[PDB]
Amino acid sequence: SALEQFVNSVRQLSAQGQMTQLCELINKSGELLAKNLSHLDTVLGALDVQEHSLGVLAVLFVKFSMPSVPDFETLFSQVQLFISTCNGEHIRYATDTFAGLCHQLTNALVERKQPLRGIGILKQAIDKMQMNTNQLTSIHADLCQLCLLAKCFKPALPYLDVDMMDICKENGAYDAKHFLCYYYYGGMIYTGLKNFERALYFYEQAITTPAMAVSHIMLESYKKYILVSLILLGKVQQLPKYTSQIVGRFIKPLSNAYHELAQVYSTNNPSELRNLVNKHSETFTRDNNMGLVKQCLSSLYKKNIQRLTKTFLTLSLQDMASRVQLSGPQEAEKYVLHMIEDGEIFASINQKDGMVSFHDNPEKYNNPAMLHNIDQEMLKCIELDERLKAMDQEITVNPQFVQK
Amino acid sequence: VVIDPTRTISAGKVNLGAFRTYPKGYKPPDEGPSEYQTIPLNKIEDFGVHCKQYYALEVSYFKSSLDRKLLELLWNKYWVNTLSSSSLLTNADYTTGQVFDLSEKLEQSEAQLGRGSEDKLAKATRDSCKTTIEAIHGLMSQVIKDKLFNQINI
Amino acid sequence: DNTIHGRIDQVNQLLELDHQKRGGARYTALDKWTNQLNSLNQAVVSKLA
Amino acid sequence: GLISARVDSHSKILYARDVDQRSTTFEKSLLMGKEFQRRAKAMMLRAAVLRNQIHVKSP
Amino acid sequence: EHLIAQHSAIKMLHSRVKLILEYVKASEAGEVPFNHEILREAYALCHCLPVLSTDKFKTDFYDQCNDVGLMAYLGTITKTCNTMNQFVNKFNVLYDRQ
Amino acid sequence: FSFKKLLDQCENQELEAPGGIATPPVYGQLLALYLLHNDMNNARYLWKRIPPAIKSANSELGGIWSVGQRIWQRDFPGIYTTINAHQWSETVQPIMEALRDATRRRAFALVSQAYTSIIADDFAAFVGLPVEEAVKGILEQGWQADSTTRMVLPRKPNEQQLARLTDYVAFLEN
Repeated sequence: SALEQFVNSVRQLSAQGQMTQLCELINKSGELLAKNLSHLDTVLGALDVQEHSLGVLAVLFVKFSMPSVPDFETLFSQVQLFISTCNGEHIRYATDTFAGLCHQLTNALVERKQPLRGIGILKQAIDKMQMNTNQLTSIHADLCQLCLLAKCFKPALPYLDVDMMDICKENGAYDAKHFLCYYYYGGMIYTGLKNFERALYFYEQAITTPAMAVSHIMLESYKKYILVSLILLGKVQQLPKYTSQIVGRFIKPLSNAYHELAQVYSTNNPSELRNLVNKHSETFTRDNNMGLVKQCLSSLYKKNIQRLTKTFLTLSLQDMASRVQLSGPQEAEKYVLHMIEDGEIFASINQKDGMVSFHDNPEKYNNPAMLHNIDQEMLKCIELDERLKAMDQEITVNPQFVQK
Repeated sequence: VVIDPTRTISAGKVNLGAFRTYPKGYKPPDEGPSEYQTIPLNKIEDFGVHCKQYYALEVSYFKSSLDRKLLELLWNKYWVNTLSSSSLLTNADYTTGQVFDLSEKLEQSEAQLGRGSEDKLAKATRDSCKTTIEAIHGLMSQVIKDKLFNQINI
Repeated sequence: DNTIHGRIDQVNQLLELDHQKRGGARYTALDKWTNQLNSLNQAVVSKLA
Repeated sequence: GLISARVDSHSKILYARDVDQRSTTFEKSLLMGKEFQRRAKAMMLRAAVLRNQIHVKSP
Repeated sequence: EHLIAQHSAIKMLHSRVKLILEYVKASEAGEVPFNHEILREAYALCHCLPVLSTDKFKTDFYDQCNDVGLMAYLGTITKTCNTMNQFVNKFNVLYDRQ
Repeated sequence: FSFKKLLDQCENQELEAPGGIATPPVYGQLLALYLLHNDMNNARYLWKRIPPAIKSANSELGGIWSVGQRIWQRDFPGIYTTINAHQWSETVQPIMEALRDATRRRAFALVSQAYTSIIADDFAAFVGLPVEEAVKGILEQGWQADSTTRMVLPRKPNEQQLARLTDYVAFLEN
């Protein structure tokens, strides 16, 4: 039996070194035509935990159609058990079949329309594949896609709050698709959680990927970057200097309605903004970014009210709800109350005279709290510089960086 | 002999240098240590041009027996001024001038980076480090004074 | 004509003369340093490509 | 333009506005520091992707 | 160096205050003739602490601390910019094909 | 304290799940805990991903989402008149009581910080209690009030220092 020979060879190679030959043997596939792989799977999990079986599991999953009989539940339980108990850096010797199996599992879950069983799977399938917590793997894209298809945005926050600094080569593969998918779905998650300060950063990171062809991901990432910039700031932030020249010749003309919206969001006219919004309603709902343009429309009024603080000290409510076109002293009062509650503005309301007083005098910088804030900023900068020097010395002692 | 009464106060150590020049037409054979000295932009050309025509002697100080006895007797009453110094207030115009000079040097370094003596960014960084270290020393002295005197609530 | 250094308070019918001087040179120097640091950081980042 | 003042439309009085330098410089310096840190992180990621040779191909 | 100077002066202060505390404790327990002027002066000295615990002083002290903190922040940013420039130069030399 | 741990436990139980679907009691507890902590986005997304079968089977989720919608609209009278419309048995009652107390405290803080002259009826509507006892109880808190105009006047309310400096100096000098 050839399968028995393969299992025996795996047993001898395990707990004996010769990892290059072990990987070569596990890459020697195509002879797994027999469909009785279950018993050969359940013989070596106890010995030397699970540095193996990845091969058999990927072969069980690659079928692309009707994979593992009505025992798909048993296959899923086998996969989750292997991912949980495999442990060790041993599997890192073959860290491309791991990503492939995770991709197959994610695609199967998406097709089955239960994208919540896997959120816990490609969360333990990350800490045992990445070298350190600052390394981007191709499973980050899968986890973001799963926790975005299922509306569970909290599990991905620990894996989005980190600043990626090394990218796993994954023994070949790892095209730009995974990079764009991660840095776009993270931005989508942050936008859903109303963190525009970092949604903008993620969208910019997706946009500035070195490219020479138009990708569907970068189009509807430039489009969302424009809107998130219009919401967070008052203007479309200028893209970095090292952005690829492709975006300035095709992406910009392809995304035109958003550029008209940005241009109209420069002369403060809520009526004109609403007119353009409901004129291009078909486009804005076909691109699926509807409910963000409404956020831009709602933010225009708040921007105008904030601008009212740069000239005025005390303004009547009825008079104020005539420059921002809010059509009502009660509506203006509720807008001011919401803005004060959210902390966007510094003002007080007087109902006896119906007048809003703008203070705009938050604080003086003479507090231990401000001292602590500056201390934290300095600590972050010090850590940044230390990492810069640490990664500089590696280039310094590089033999290739001795001839030149 | 050249003295720096402002840098003396700022750094807490005397800035005194004794120099002697070379005869006309004499070319000294290398042997240039050339320790770094911060010098403003408006006075850097003269220092660069006239730098190999003089050398710095090694300076040491001495005192007599009565002077030593009197100084060791005087310290017993002079230790107060060390604990009541407050060096962060007496030197503020100097720090402002240093920051102005450093900003100008940073502008020149950025211009060199944009364009196409060597690595002015390193010199600007050293100047900024010196100024900031002096400021932090001045602050930590006051922190020590506060810990000593203001916290011993009866 | 810049012969009297002060400003008139019309509501209370008085005039207040500026006699207090603060150390604005330090803050002007800090502003210049911040602007130069911003420009230098932008250039250094844009160098890599 | 050149007028630095704030209107008071209750009593209809224009008050001159004097800006304190200390708070303004503190605010601008902190903003510049935040921008610098964000740019440094972004370019660190850019260096990582450039070293790893990630780019979009025609197919 | 800075801390060493401050240390010498604080050491002198400690010596003196400890000798005074000893005299006072020795006088209280009973080892030396009871002196009233010295004890009254010791009480007056003990009543002089803390020195300047007022709100205006606290505000001025925190002003100074925050000013030095901002200067240190700017210096740290400058040093990090220099290190960044060196790293960018080395990366450009290594990973570029000319 | 007693609610943060419960929220974490419910989140973990939902995440593990017997196949993605959690029991309706856990769903209700999680939704009400999200409402309590003012995590409006999390509650909004939690309601969106609840299966329609669970929505139809249990009717208390409808009332819980009614409370959530009243909180989302920032309509305090709606919150107070919708909280006191249904009940359960010890599963959501303590946390709904805590939510009511939190809403009261938040309304008090908001009125104190964003008002200098508020009509007594509006203040009573904001706080939740009817007018008489609220106007009676503001004075004992120090808030000025006056009759015949009912215009309440809210009133607006280490040895390691050397270590950090030494660290900064050691970094700068290197």
